[PDB]
Amino acid sequence: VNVNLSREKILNIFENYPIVKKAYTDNVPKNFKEPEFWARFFSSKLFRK
Amino acid sequence: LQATPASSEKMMLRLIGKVKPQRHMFSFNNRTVMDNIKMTLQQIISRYKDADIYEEKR
Amino acid sequence: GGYAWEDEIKRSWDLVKVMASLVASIVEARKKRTAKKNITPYQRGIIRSLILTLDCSEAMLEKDLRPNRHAMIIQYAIDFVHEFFDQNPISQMGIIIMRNGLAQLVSQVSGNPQDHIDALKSIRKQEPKGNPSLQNALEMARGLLLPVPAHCTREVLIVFGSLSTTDPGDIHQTIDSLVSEKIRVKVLGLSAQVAICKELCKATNYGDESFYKILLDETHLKELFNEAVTPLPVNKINKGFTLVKMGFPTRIFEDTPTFCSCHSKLVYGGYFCPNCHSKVCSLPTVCPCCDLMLILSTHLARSYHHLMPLKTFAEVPTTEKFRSEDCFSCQSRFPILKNHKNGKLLTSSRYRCEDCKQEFCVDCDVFIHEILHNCPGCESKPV
Amino acid sequence: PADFVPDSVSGMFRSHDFSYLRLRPDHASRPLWISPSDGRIILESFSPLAEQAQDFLVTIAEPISRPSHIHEYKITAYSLYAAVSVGLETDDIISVLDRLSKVPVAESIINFIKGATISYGKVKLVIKHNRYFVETTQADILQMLLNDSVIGVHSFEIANESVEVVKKRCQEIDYPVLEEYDFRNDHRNPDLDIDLKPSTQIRPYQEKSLSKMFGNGRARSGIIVLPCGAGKTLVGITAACTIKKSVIVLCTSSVSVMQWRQQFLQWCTLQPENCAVFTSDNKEMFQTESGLVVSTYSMVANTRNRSHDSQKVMDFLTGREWGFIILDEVHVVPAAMFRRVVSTIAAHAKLGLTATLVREDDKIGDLNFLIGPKLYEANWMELSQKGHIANVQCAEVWCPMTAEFYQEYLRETARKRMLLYIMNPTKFQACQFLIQYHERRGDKIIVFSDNVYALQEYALKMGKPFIYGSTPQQERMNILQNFQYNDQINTIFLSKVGDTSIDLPEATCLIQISSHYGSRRQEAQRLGRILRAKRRNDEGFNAFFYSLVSKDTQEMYYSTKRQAFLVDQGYAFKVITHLHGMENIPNLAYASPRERRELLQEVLLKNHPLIRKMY
Amino acid sequence: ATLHINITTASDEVAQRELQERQAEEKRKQNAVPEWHKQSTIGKTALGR
Ligand SMILES: [Zn+2]
Ligand SMILES: [Zn+2]
Ligand SMILES: [Zn+2]
Ligand SMILES: [Zn+2]
Repeated sequence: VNVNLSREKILNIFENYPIVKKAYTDNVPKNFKEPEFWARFFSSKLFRK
Repeated sequence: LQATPASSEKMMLRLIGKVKPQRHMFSFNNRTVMDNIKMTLQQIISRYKDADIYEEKR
Repeated sequence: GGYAWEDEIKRSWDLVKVMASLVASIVEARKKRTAKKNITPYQRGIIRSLILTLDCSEAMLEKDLRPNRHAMIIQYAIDFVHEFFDQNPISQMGIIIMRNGLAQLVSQVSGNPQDHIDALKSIRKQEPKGNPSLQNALEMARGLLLPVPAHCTREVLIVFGSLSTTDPGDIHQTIDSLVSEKIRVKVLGLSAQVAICKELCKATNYGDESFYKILLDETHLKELFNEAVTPLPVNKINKGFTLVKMGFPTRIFEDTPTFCSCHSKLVYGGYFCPNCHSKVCSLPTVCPCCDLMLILSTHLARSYHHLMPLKTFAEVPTTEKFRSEDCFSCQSRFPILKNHKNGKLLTSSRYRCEDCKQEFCVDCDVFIHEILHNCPGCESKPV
Repeated sequence: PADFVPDSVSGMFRSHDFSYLRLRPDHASRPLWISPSDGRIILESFSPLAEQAQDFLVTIAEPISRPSHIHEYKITAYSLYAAVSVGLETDDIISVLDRLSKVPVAESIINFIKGATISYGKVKLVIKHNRYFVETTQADILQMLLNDSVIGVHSFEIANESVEVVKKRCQEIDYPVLEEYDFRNDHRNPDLDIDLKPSTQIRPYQEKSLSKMFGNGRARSGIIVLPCGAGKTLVGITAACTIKKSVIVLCTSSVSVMQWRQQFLQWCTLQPENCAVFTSDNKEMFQTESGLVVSTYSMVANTRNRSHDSQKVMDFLTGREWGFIILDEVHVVPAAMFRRVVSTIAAHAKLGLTATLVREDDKIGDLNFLIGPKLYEANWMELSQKGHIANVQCAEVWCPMTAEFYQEYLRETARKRMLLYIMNPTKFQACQFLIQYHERRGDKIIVFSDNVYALQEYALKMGKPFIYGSTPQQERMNILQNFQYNDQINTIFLSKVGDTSIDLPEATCLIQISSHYGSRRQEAQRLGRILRAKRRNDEGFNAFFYSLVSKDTQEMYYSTKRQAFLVDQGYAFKVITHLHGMENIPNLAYASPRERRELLQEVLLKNHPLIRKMY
Repeated sequence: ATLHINITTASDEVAQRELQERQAEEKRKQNAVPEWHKQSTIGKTALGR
């Protein structure tokens, strides 16, 4: 299954959900790349919540 | 990742690397362990392949 | 416990059961004539700066309007641009669309209708999508209407198709800013009465709730588009009565092409500016070399009929002795007019004028209400 | 006439000049034209007040044709019988026809209305304890029948086998028999709790047909014709749920019996313990006081020495008074002993469900005597435009016969001519090109040919599966499953197996290579196998029907005869004498003259326990 | 079963819609009326080799 993530969708996720942007700042420049971070987030319980 | 089906007798997981390609053998005893390890490792190689594709496009 | 098939036959043929019909049409016509009796010489803003906001959302993909909503609005906007620049030449106009939550300005505020026609034709090809933003369109129009001079009235026409809008900020602050800038907004809605559009129209039009219009069918949309070409009557509190400086250019004749001052292209004809001797392609436009309006006498003449509109002609009484058996303007014989057997000359088609008392038929009456704007009898009177 | 002066332009009209009827002043609102010669009614659909007359005509008249603009109806006796039965009195019909017609209603038409409508409902056939009694409310009607006296308030018992003769004789006399089942007031037959499931929706045309059947509150025996895939089986289920009596259903194939059992157990609240099947494998009957039994025409009408179990089941069927019979594919009822299934079974109500109500002989006109009047006609264009059935593009490809093939066509007998005009190489090329083109479009294609040798030759030449009579059943199922699911198999070649009732996957293209003479029934049955496609919900979808015929042969005559029924339904067969892509297709079957000559010569080549061991 | 995400820059995605338009064009070819059905083939030459 494939889902399309536009850049504007990423910005809307950051604006509507500051918790995701907080997880974006301390992980993506540090440990893993941005698509890996989003694939981890979409399979996490945080996305379901 | 080459995986064995549940109908087969021996459970073993084959790993294929990239640049001669490196090949590794991972045999297991229990079928639930194979299921969990293959879904976790398939998810992480899917994430890494998506990251590599995004880096190659950029 | 029964069944639908066991019921008695519908017998719809047996359900069908089979003069003064002209009276039944003419009472509705008189109600139409009664609505035209409110004739007043209200002061209207001739010089207008109209901003046409056209929806280009997902609700524009609805097929309640033939063939889709978006194409019909674009075509009727083309017709509206043609009619508006035919009746209001001095007035300028810009076109904004709301697409994907953003206000896209597709033609700058200019007096040339051809650019707006080309812009609307270009927008007709694209597919509407997105969730419309009223606040973005209002802010873009506010930015567009900011350099408009005080004598030129600031009007916005919003053709809103959707029922809900998503804004990036508080739309009430935008409404208050538009009220503070004397910008009048008229909204034509497609589906139902949206409360924010009604509030915006009421605030911008000094409490007048009649500027929010919703269609009923195809022809009602045509009538609502044709209603907006008339200049809006201004309020008494508006004191922007300023003299406007313009010159009347002369159509230069030359067999040698010359560079125009507006487009820098080779045009044979033109209009030399009476102030700075610079030529332009078309009229009425600002002079590109000295920022002066350049109009003709006909451009002023097109908007005089709003300033002195004719009083509507009165239906003649049936018992009143008619002056002429035929018409006065076109000498058409008024018919026997017997709607029923003993009708005699009931609802006689003569329309008495209020000054010259001349008789006009219904064809002449609707022709003076549409194409002409002067009563022939009032001019034939030796005053 | 009305003293009308004959014009010189009325010379070639064979007494059909109806200009003596004075035109009404308010005629333009009235959409009808009544012809006094034969009761034919001309309706204009485009005028106002057309549907409010269209329902009146479909209640009181039989539609000859229903094209787009002008509809043509027939006032007949049987239509008037159903008209008065559903509650339309005689004066109401005359008053409405007078009100809704431009020309005045002629006195001959009015007298026909009075004559056909009166003397109806006098003689009635009732069944009491598996015994047929003909009953009349008036005494002297018994004494005026002295010719066909088969006697064995005022009623006398007739024999069970002689009921058809009585119905024919009373139809010849001005007293037609009334066949209505008052199931509401019938208490001798035990009721059933059969009822439709609430999840099952019924289409409005099916509701209209059942309102024609159950108009007066009493079940009326008759015939209902619907297109294939329009849900005639559901109409049968709903009729059984309406009557709520013991139901016997007759079919033509055992697979049809299985399908009818499946449809009964799915759409309505009938337990499997109330359902019984009388086939070769299954012969167990329901043990309850009432229920459903489904069987085949052949086993019920078997004159041969049947088995003991089948004899016991037949005795159970005959000794039980049935409240309802559903005859699927009623066009085969007028056969020799398929006629007798209405005599061997005492059924109060008889509903004949069909799709192809035509036969090449006149015995298709005997079903009003056997089952009852033709209750409902489905408008196939009206169902196609509403998406209930597919919008087929009927066509007829003209394949010219080659020089060496046509020479042999004329110096041959008709039986060999039949084989020879099928196998012309231009028909091979046309069929191959159509298969390639419609396979590139992604269409499931059925190629019908009644000739077995032609079917095999076409399939071997084109590399496609073929199904005919001698194919094993498991191979047929495997081929059909590959046709339904495998995308590499989009074309199946079917013989007359596909014409009769077998289950097929959904197909959108049909190519008719050959045919069984002028069988209109087979033509409409073949068209019915592409009329129920799944893609009907798709906008702009059209199914395709090709009848590949050899030019200047007798196949043209039979093809026109077969198409004569479908043009009555409204289908237009556009001729195709040219196919764009003939010269540019990669492979042409029999393109070289030597290959055509080889094909021609191949077609012509077709025509004491101890002494027992020594013996 | 397995999850895949697509990080898009929103410039290629429009072209992706054009690709969908290509599929829509294929949907026009699947439902296309054949050339012998839309017009009369009488004036053309007869079918053959
Ligand atoms: Zn210029
Ligand atoms: Zn100037
Ligand atoms: Zn006049
Ligand atoms: Zn006047």
